[PDB]
Amino acid sequence: ALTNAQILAVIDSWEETVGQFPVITHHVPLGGGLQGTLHCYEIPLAAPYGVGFAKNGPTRWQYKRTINQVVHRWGSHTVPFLLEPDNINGKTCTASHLCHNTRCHNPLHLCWESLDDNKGRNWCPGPNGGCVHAVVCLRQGPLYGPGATVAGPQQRGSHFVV
Amino acid sequence: ALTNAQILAVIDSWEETVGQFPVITHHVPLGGGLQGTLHCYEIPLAAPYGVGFAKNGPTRWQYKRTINQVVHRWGSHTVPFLLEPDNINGKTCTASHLCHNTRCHNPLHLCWESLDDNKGRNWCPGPNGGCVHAVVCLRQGPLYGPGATVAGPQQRGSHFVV
DNA sequence: TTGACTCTCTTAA
DNA sequence: GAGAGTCA
DNA sequence: TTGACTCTCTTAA
DNA sequence: GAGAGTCA
Ligand SMILES: [Mg+2]
Ligand SMILES: [Mg+2]
Ligand SMILES: [Zn+2]
Ligand SMILES: [Zn+2]
Ligand SMILES: [Zn+2]
Ligand SMILES: [Zn+2]
Repeated sequence: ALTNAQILAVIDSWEETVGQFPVITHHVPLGGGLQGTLHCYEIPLAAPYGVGFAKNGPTRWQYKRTINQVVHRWGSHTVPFLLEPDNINGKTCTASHLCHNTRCHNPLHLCWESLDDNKGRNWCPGPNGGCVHAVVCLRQGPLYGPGATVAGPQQRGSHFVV
Repeated sequence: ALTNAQILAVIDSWEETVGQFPVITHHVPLGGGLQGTLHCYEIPLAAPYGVGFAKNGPTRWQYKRTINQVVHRWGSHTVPFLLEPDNINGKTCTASHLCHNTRCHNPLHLCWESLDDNKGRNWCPGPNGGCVHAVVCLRQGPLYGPGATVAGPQQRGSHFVV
């Protein structure tokens, strides 16, 4: 099994490679009518992606390193968290983008949490709009807002009460 | 079926049958430290469920009627909305529980909206905690809260900025 | 050891 | 959150 | 015609 | 949001 030093070396090589990805400046809503700026380190759209990286799905990548003749592979956003617990409250931990930009691999834009917590950030009002996440959001979620509901609650007769 | 008259008849028979489901009172968080009361009309746990109803999954049911000698079948919660557009902005419309209680078939607890809008209600602060849904929530979402994030954003080196 | 592809799986609406 | 088939 | 089961599918994290 | 195989 890989030692602590070996895991730290994997994290360090990953950071060195991701740090050379193109850095894209994005202006984003923070909530409360505030606007802020995020700097995403974006994996390229097509090969080559960077040393150790390969695409396993339309917006899925993996990081691969060979250590003492054994091939090791991780989801490309999971590498910053290899020294952390991998479950909590009986739920698997997932890499969660605070910038909501799947191509971004900036570890300052990632956290490590259940899939439900991860999904819920899509609707958060944001750090200046009422975010209650203990690990605070960096921006208002892209799906926050009044929504586009087509039809609301209704009945034709009188069989129901709310 | 095809005619507006036939659709209204389907909706009316569905309402009559669901109106005889047991009414279960649920006390719920509204947000803002307030509590309210919902009256859910709950489909039985096992057969028989009611005229026209059958279970296709652990918490999935279908309503079926024979019109013009043809069988017509629909998701059990979609029947109130048979006269509404079945898509919005190119996204499929779904039956969405405002009470977050899948066995409930009270149409006063249902709306018709995209799957994204539907999902997002799980994290809403609620009608007394800041809900901005244009079709307002009936309760705070069951997943609202600080979350249980295991690890936040971090880097080992100095290659990244937020 | 490495790159660039291939495939299928999990969750909860 | 969905659609559709097999039996009786 | 109605009931009670069976199976797989969609979406976007 | 994930893991794993093939081939050169
Ligand atoms: Mg996410
Ligand atoms: Mg729902
Ligand atoms: Zn980013
Ligand atoms: Zn938040
Ligand atoms: Zn209900
Ligand atoms: Zn709401």
